[PDB]
Amino acid sequence: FETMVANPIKVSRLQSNGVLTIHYSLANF
Amino acid sequence: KLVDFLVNVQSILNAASVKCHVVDESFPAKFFEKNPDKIYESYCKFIKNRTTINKRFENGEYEPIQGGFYKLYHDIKLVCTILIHFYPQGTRNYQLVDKFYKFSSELLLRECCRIATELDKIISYDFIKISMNYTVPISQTYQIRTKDMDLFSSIISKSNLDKRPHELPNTNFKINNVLPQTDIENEAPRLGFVGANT
Amino acid sequence: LGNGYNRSLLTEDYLLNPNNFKKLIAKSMQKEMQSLSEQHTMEYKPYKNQNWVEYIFNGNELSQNENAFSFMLQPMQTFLTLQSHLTSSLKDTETLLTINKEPVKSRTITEIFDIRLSEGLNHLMFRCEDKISHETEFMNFWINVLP
Amino acid sequence: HKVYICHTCGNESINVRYHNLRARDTNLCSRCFQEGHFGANFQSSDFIRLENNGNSVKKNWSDQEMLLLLEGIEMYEDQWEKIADHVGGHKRVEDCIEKFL
Amino acid sequence: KKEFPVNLTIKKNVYDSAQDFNALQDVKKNWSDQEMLLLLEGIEMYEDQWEKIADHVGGHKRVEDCIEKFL
Amino acid sequence: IKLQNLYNWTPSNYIGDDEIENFRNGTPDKLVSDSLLKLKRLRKERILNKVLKPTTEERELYFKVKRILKEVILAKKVSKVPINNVRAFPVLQTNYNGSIPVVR
Amino acid sequence: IMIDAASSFVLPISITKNVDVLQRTDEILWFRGPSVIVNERIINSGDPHLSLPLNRNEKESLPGPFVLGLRPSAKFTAHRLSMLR
Amino acid sequence: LQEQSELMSTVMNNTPTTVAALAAVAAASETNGTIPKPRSSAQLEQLLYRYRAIQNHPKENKLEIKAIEDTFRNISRDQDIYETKLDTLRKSIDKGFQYDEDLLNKHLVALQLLEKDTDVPDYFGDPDTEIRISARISNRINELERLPANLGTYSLDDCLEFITKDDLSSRMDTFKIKALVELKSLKLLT
Ligand SMILES: [Zn+2]
Repeated sequence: FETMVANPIKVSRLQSNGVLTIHYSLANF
Repeated sequence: KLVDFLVNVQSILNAASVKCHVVDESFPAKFFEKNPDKIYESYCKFIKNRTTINKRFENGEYEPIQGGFYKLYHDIKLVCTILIHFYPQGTRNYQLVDKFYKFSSELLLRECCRIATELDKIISYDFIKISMNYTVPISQTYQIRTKDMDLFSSIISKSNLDKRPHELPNTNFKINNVLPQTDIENEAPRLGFVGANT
Repeated sequence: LGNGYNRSLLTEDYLLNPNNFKKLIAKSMQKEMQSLSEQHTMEYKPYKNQNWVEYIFNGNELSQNENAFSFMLQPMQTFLTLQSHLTSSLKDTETLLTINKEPVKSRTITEIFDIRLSEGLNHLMFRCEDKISHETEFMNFWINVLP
Repeated sequence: HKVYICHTCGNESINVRYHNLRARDTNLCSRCFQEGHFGANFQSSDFIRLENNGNSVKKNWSDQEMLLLLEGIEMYEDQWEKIADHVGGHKRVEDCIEKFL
Repeated sequence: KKEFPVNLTIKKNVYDSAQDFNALQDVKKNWSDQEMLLLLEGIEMYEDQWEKIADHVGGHKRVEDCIEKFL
Repeated sequence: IKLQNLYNWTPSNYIGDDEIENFRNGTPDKLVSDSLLKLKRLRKERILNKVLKPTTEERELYFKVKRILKEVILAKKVSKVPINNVRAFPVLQTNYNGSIPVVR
Repeated sequence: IMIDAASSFVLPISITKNVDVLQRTDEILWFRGPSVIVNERIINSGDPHLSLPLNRNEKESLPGPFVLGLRPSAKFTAHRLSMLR
Repeated sequence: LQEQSELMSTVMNNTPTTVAALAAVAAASETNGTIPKPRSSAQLEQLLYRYRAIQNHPKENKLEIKAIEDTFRNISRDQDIYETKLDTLRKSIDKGFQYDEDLLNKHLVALQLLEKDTDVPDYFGDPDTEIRISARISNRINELERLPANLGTYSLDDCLEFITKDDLSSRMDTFKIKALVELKSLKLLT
């Protein structure tokens, strides 16, 4: 169990700040 | 003074129990009136041997004396020990009872009062000790010895009235006690430090 | 349950600050404090500005499935001393203390150690055992000394 | 709606963040701020409770929107696209300059 | 009319500078934050009777001292 | 050298009263109106002098005004004494560094 | 002094059988250091146990930590729960 | 030379007996230019209580104790002067005046504004006066930059929320945001 190097979870600071939640703006067919 | 003091407690515990419904739980007589340390072991005796908390005020079980608020303390502690042992430790109503118990005990502790060391051989030789002491319940975390990372965990939200044995998802876990830090605060820097001109 | 696995040895363990941290500064509002886990009262005595805190560990009712402890030290408080009140030195009770891996011998029943900590976490792996009875007890102090 | 990934882990703040005031680009959950997982450098006084939900009808300009406007002009000094999303993105470019002047 | 709002709860007193709040300062006339909380509490409840608020504070402050604090 | 005339001591009792007993036989509110205009004029002379600290002449005059209105609330017991409070007050909150150690 | 350290780690073994109480990723978050337990957030900056005036060896076992936390009375909370509805 | 603050410095360092300001004609009378009759309520009066209680043990090396005890007679006199004057005030109250509310409204508002040094409306180029504006702006920034960063609130509305031991009520930072909008808008003025 002491040879079980874990996975670091990176934050990637630009993803922490302002990521929102393209065909749905119909000007591109 | 003590008449409103039964009403103001009662009006809170009904309105502070909408999401959890501890006060409307099925609660029998359960006449122990013992030490509050014995309040589950006498109840565990009551399970082996063999009127709710809302209806205790309605039947007038609680007098304007210390004993009438001791039974108010005794019957409340009986219901939460029933509801902690009923639910598993991960459900929302387990912690809702745990949140309601900590609030209602804090509401009952106050307002009834209104109504051998070489360092100590030097400091007590040098200073005058005006003292103040109190008790605090600590929590636990896990301890993992990985490959030189020396990992820790979060706080387990197990209540202080759970009394369940120490199970382990992994036996290579170690378990540590987190001593709470409490003193006078170190002086925070001024508002020019927090929010300077960048 | 590990409360039936309580410590036969290790009566008291003191994590008091040394007098060297006092004598080099001082030459007081006492605040005792106990914890609701049946043991380890943590008393301290600051004044208006040093603290000289003291983590005593009366390990008579402490468990041994829960060996490790964790607290946080100030950047001024990097030095510590032990006062390992055992039950009795009936035999050669071996009390070692690796701060992380580094064993501290003593200062010279009651054994006084000299613990100097660095910033961040420390293992402070302490243990007692007897040669003949072959019974080990473990103490770990996850001391996060503040920067 | 934006998403506000919690710093020092990979969790998502649901509706409330603890915006750092000295890192100034990081947010926290309530749980990661309760147990002090923001690193030993920050002092828990440089953490203002900010929210992640969409605000009311516009030209109201709450103090969260006012301070996040004031942070961006100290941050960027221009680029009112980069100020308007820092307010929350529900405010136009034509309204923040109309609010600032 | 758009006006910049006046923040008197943050402003330190200039003429006295001893009746400020205890976070803004750096029988008994100490007036701790508990009796300061109970003052506004009885003011919210009893609404300037100065006697039901005087014992809701906790008796150590006089009726004149509640009026001295309310001003 | 007494004790309770030595512990009970404010800046509002060094002057005594010396004027309000003569004025309370008539109206009590005219000295309130005439002295706040002096407080406003001296403050105008304070801003127009690039000075910050209040003078001793207007601070001593300030405790005169608060003593007038207090006794009307004390004895006359004004029919409102209007309650306009923000229902909040600033308090200090605890601070703590993080427990995850620093990485350099 | 860096800011972008990880300080949150996940073991690859899925041990999510008795783990419903801890902090999950949504796997278990394993931080680099332990937690911080704080008793109370709001301090009572008056209250002469802490203020220490300079007038006049004594001990005082105060009831719990709730003296220094600014709690309101149940009379007003009943006066406010009547103000609720 | 700040005789009223050197006693505060000797009290805060907890060593007002090892030096005790060395009261002579060259030291106790140089920092005074008889003690200068301090101004505060008790912040400079409780200092003189401990200064006399510490200098009760030498009692002869410091000749300024007579100057301190003379003002102790003046404090007990002017309190006794006021306590007779407050009693002659409370009898000189006319039994009917009926204090008007809307003037007391104008008296409660204008007194509260004049306390914390802001402009009161009555309702009753030129670089000389440009420095006198910016000297009040920089006065405000240096007053906002001395507040502690851990400032919190307490409204009277939190009792309906039933905050536990660790609940993190959402009204804690309703004073901290307003103190940083003010401090940072006073720097983005140009
Ligand atoms: Zn998080």
